[PDB]
Amino acid sequence: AHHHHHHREPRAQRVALQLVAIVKLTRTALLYSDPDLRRALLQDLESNEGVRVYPREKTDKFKLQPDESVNRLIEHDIRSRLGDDTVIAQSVNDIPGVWISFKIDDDDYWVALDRDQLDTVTG
Amino acid sequence: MSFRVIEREPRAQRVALQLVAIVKLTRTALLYSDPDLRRALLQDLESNEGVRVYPREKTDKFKLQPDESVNRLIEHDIRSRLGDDTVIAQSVNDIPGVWISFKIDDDDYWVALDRDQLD
Repeated sequence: AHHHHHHREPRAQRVALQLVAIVKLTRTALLYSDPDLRRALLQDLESNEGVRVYPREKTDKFKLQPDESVNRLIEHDIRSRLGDDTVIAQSVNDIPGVWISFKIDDDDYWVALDRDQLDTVTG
Repeated sequence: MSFRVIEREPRAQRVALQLVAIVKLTRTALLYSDPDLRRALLQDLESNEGVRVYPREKTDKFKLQPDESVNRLIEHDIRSRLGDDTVIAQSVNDIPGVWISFKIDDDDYWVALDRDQLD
């Protein structure tokens, strides 16, 4: 069941940069937010970025992205910026989207993006 | 094949993506910031992002980026996305950096980012 010896990148940098920008936007704005503006922040991030934030638990089920060439690229550039431990998934606890894990100190979270597929760059 | 939308909006060059996103992160975190935690926010921006924030004043001096071909439309990507009055400078009050103005309501601000931070 193993294989044997036998005898695109620039776009994916833009896709990863845009997705990493959205995670850092979510994390930083949330972390330092006025509790009385937090509801407005979540609406702003959902309405403008299609972002929702979840706590991330050990018991979470997730499905990996389809294992295609572009995805492996995007995930590589995602990870070199946010960390190797970053989980990226097409689905968490049966809810589809582009999922990306992030941390605040020892707290785990998810951003879930309403996006179609991982290989997507908005104008 | 029906009801499939036609994409028409030019995408930004990589450097414009980075700079637009950094201003947006700075402006949005500040807009929603608890005054209790605001100093910690500024220090976090500096340490983790290389971002310094300043009030923008009428008494500021600033020099525009050099007038090359790449520069002028990267700037245009940036303005198209942040607002047409956005100032992009290589220098404010004789301090080098990538400087980008932004507003919250009737207040003007600068983001200053060290140039190497993009590389």
